[PDB]
Amino acid sequence: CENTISGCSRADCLLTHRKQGCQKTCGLC
Repeated sequence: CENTISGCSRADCLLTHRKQGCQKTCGLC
């Protein structure tokens, strides 16, 4: 699994409307 978008940031893990795109940077998967 990986993020489906680029420009991911660890601050994007604080967003639940961007963690879907950046799940790898969120640590969801």
